[PDB]
Amino acid sequence: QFQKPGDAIEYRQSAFTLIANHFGRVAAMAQGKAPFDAKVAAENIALVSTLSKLPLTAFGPGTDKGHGTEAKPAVWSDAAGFKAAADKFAAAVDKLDAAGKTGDFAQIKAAVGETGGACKGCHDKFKE
Amino acid sequence: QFQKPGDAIEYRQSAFTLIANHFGRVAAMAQGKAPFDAKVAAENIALVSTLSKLPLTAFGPGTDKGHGTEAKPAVWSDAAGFKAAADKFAAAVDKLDAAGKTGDFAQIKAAVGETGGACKGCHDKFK
Ligand code: HEC
Ligand code: HEC
Repeated sequence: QFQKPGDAIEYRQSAFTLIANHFGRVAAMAQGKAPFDAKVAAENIALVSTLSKLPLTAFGPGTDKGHGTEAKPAVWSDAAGFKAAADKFAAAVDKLDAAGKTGDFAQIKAAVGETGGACKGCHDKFKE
Repeated sequence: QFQKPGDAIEYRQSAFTLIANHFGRVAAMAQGKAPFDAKVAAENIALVSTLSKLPLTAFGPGTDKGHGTEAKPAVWSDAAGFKAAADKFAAAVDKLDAAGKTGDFAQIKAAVGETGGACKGCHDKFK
């Protein structure tokens, strides 16, 4: 529930910020930049999964301008494309969740690559 | 985690924004502004509980700059005070979490009050 458009914009931005931080902690392990700790990786993946379900709920009508938004007009004019990019992300996060459950480093690394590609694919089309 | 101190600031601000939104949904039910739905209340309480564990991890040394911030210097120069305020909040959130699991309206409402008091108590001294 968002009382003004500014509230939706600040909410989605906030959720993306937290997603990026926790995802990046997992990515650092996967990329061989930090030691691997499966329990910590799982905890951060679980947070990414919970958070991933939030921002894309906050792109309602009239939330396209102001408040520092970087959402492109295509988010609303190509709503089906935006939903497809969101569904691609959700599917990738499902794989990341599965990987966190198994603890399998190779499966985590694969899911990190796939998930990262879903972030970039949506940004390329929908984010300034 | 935080590469730059600005990353900590943006992180804690972001967590607080999400906490306020989801807590506000529970509060609206406690105040009788929205019909009570124990399942939905429990979902929002669960999110508040998860999120509540995040922002207070992002007030490390040197994070009074690197991005715009409303954190008062006392966060760092009255660290015991800030910790007491954080612990009061965590205790209240613990009760909120328990209340969400019972689905008892009265227990949720009481924990909403205690939790909101903890938000305000910290802000009065530190924001
Ligand atoms: C579309 C389906 C997206 C997916 C998948 C991801 N992001 Fe994104 N992001 C998207 C938009 C339209 C915006 C702009 C939001 C606005 O209104 O301004 C963003 C923004 C971000 C940000 C910036 C937050 C800020 O500066 O306040 C970050 C850090 C970010 N996104 C990260 C991110 C990551 C790591 C993702 C995958 C794990 C990801 N996003 C997915 C659209 C979409
Ligand atoms: C101290 C122990 C705090 C408790 C408990 C709560 N908050 Fe707070 N909050 C605190 C600080 C020091 C700041 C400033 C952070 C900064 O670096 O700027 C905040 C900020 C907020 C915000 C604003 C976020 C923004 O505009 O980007 C909100 C919406 C907020 N806090 C809400 C909030 C709620 C609802 C709380 C209880 C459920 C709560 N905070 C607790 C310190 C503390």
